[PDB]
Amino acid sequence: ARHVAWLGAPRSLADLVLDPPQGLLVQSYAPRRQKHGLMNADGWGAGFFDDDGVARRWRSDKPLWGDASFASVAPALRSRCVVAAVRSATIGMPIEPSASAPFSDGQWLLSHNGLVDRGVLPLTGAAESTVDSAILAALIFSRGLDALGATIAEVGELDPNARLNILAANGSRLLATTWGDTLSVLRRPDGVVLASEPYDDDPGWSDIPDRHLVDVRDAHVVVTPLLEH
Amino acid sequence: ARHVAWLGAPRSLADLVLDPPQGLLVQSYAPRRQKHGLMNADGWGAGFFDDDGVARRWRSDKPLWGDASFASVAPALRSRCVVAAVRSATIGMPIEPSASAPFSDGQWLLSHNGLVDRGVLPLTGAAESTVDSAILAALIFSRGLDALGATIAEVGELDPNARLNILAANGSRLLATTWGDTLSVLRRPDGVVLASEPYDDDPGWSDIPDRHLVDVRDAHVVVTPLLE
Amino acid sequence: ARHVAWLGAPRSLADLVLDPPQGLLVQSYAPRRQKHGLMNADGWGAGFFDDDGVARRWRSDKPLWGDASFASVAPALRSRCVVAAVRSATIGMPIEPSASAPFSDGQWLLSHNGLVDRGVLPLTGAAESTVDSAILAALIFSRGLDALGATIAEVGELDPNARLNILAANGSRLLATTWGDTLSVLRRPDGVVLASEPYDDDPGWSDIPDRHLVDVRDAHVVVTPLLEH
Amino acid sequence: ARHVAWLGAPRSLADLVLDPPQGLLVQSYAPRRQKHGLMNADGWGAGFFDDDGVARRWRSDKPLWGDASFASVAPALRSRCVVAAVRSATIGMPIEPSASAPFSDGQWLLSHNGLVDRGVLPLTGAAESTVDSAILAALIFSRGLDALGATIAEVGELDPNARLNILAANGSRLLATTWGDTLSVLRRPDGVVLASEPYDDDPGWSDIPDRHLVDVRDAHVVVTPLL
Ligand SMILES: C[N+](C)(C)[C@@H](Cc1c[nH]c([S@@](=O)C[C@H](NC(=O)CC[C@H]([NH3+])C(=O)O)C(=O)O)n1)C(=O)O
Ligand SMILES: C[N+](C)(C)[C@@H](Cc1c[nH]c([S@@](=O)C[C@H](NC(=O)CC[C@H]([NH3+])C(=O)O)C(=O)O)n1)C(=O)O
Ligand SMILES: C[N+](C)(C)[C@@H](Cc1c[nH]c([S@@](=O)C[C@H](NC(=O)CC[C@H]([NH3+])C(=O)O)C(=O)O)n1)C(=O)O
Ligand SMILES: C[N+](C)(C)[C@@H](Cc1c[nH]c([S@@](=O)C[C@H](NC(=O)CC[C@H]([NH3+])C(=O)O)C(=O)O)n1)C(=O)O
Repeated sequence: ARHVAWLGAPRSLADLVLDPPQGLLVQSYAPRRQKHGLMNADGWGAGFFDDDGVARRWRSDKPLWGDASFASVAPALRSRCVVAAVRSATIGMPIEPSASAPFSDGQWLLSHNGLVDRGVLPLTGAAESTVDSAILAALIFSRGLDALGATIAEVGELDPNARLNILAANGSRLLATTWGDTLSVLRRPDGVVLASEPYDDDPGWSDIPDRHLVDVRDAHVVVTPLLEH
Repeated sequence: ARHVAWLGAPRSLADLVLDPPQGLLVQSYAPRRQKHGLMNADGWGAGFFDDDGVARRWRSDKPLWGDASFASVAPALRSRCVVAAVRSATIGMPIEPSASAPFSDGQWLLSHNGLVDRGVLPLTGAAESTVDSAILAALIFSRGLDALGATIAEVGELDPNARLNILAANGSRLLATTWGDTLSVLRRPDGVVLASEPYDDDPGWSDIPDRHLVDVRDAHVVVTPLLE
Repeated sequence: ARHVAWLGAPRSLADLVLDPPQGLLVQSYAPRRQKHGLMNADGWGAGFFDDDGVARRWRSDKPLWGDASFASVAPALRSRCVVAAVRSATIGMPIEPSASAPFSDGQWLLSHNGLVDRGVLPLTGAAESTVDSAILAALIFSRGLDALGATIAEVGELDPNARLNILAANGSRLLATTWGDTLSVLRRPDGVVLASEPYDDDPGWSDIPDRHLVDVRDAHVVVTPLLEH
Repeated sequence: ARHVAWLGAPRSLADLVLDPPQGLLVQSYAPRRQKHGLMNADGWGAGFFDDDGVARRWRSDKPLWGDASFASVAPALRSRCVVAAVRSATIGMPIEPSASAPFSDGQWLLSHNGLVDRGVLPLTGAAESTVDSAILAALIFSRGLDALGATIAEVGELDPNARLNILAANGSRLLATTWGDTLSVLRRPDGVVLASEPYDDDPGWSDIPDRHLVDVRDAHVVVTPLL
């Protein structure tokens, strides 16, 4: 999987996801910094907050590059806060829009890049899908996003093989973790991007070190360490 | 099929298509004035013009009522000019979003409710799909929407069993034909609705007689007969 | 929802599902004895057991009537034991093949016609989907099909508003419950059909009364009541 | 696109398409001999002839690798004659099962790997989709498969940039053309495979030269240049 998020002045979904020369559209078939999986063709999702702060989501189980509707409509959807993703799944896992990030609890949008043993996670009746990312999202939402660092550090200890890159947003804040996969940040005059990988060659891109939490709010960017055992 | 169009002040796709008590969402499974087909569950589409006049379209091969993405996003999509439809197809016909109205030539959005023998229509290399409505749309676009009434009269004489209800828009105009199926008009304070059937029980709804052309601009509604 | 099952000498999926004049194909848009939902256009599924006893499944999130692939291929798929369904879901529920019956635990195929409050069911890590029927299937599989009648009575007391029509098969047995919806049986010389409603007007169809269990094995059809509350 | 065909003793769709270590399933995300397109994730199809000679088809607009239904059912579908394909399309082209090979006229199954300018082909009302492969399939069916070589030779001159790899079958015959893309043949004891590329490293695989017709029946493989 690859994901991208925006917090700042209104930006179109197309401008963030489709239009950049190495953005999510390109990453669906030719990602640059992806160690696990060749591509991200098992679905996609784009979530945003409208003027009234309502979380809205377009999700699909198809390759992003072939979605003519999104290509047509995305330029007309603008938001101060966006989380989008393209999905990669091991052969045999369920293909369904409910399994594509971003997940939502109504307040937060959330994407997971990685893998986790569902056996170490609590059972839940609140997940959007059966896929590991949805079970993990349910746990994260249950604990609260203010506790994201704790949740990820804990799950990372329960499953030493897990990769736990989270990217989340609530309309006025971004949260992310690096735990076994990539993330970069771009600070623009008008807002902040977090992305699995840079969507162009802007010299402003900087890479987030592994095992960190990123917290973006009030024009501040915090990159702070997570607990390791 | 059932379709609906809006021309007026900015209106959300949800407000036009999903929210009314008997609007297109409800018509996908329980239409009230549909003589042909039980439902409209073979796909859907919603086209609109953005602030720069660009025609944009969301189309699907699935039942409208089940599309969680559209239900979530439609309230955030607002436009002065919308054409939307829900598709019904006889069993065996191809199911694919390219076959769902509205069709487009970049300037005009167009929906067809009815049936026409592709055998009487010209062959084309410009259709979006193989289905009869797409072949008919290609013809209509080729003749130009200013000739819509004449084109429909022509096709109607070529295929006396054809039903040829067209609903089209270019961002500042609506055009529609009645030819064998239903159409109604609602004049609101802020714009005009044209629809296969009323989306509620507003007393302002009036029915368009069969074999007529409807022309809407700047909330002016002109209804004229088609050629005999 | 409507479902149908077969146990006997081999019959093709088309023969059971598509070809009868009032079979599952027709029921996807024009059911005859369906009190809840106008139609069954939210997906479909056909499960069968092959010659080696392996459970195989074709599932979809599309209306059965439009599925050109199934219409083409179904006549070539023959089995001694079949469970098939067409899905109907209330607006807003997840549309995905994993949510379409039949569900499977590898030994049993299972379809549910009705609805149940997921809040009264146990949490599980074994569900195929988040839909209520999948959570219910997980419970049924966990309790064992030999306890089906008792499990359904129990759930029926936990949720007095639930409808709990189950149809299940393991290659050599059918099991079914009536709990708020319809079921009929047809005894042919070559096997037994159980179905939500008759797929034709054969006078041989018999209706199963509500709140009963049906057990088909060794060419015997045994119908028994369920527990009192 | 990549395609594969079988003519011989009954073989399951899974055995031909899913199970080989470098078969169509793998080619959907990691083809080995494909110059055009990185993958074949824009749909798939598997056509076969049943015991009574009826042509049947399963087609999809999704990536082959993710189709749980096909993975489950394919081992139970056996046939003496199969044509299957995975589709690749440039970004923006219609995604729809009607556009996925194999196409059919009821007698013949047909797959096209390549590209052709629809502008040089006759208009048609008989195509299954609007995509160039479907327009070409319509022309080929119209002319008749007994004329496949002549039709492909003609279209290849009408459009000197066209790539026109056809793989077709009627239950008792395979026909194929090489015209700008790859094709290999494997002769097994129980039948013949034709494929865009070898599905394993069997030493029996041999490559068909470009601009040739391949005609398979009665376990004879006749390879001739196109006239
Ligand atoms: C289907 N295929 C195209 C072959 C995929 C197969 C694949 C293998 N590994 C991957 S990874 O990108 C996904 C992997 N995690 C998972 O598969 C678990 C499911 C994932 N959380 C999900 O959202 O489905 C990871 O991020 O480590 N994809 C590809 O190569 O992209
Ligand atoms: C698939 N099914 C649910 C059984 C349908 C079958 C059906 C029969 N007739 C209809 S009508 O709404 C469509 C009919 N026209 C066509 O089928 C030609 C194709 C149509 N123009 C289209 O856009 O696909 C018409 O408008 O007179 N649907 C239904 O009952 O709605
Ligand atoms: C979407 N729509 C076409 C409007 C449907 C809406 C509807 C209302 N009630 C029904 S019923 O067939 C389903 C209802 N149960 C549910 O919706 C729970 C989910 C169901 N178990 C499932 O498999 O999704 C029941 O069986 O009592 N469908 C229809 O009328 O068929
Ligand atoms: C969508 N994407 C994943 C980026 C594709 C883009 C792509 C570029 N070129 C190709 S090729 O495999 C298809 C190309 N022909 C066409 O695109 C015409 C349409 C094709 N006949 C079809 O059946 O759709 C060819 O065979 O030379 N795919 C990929 O890289 O596989």
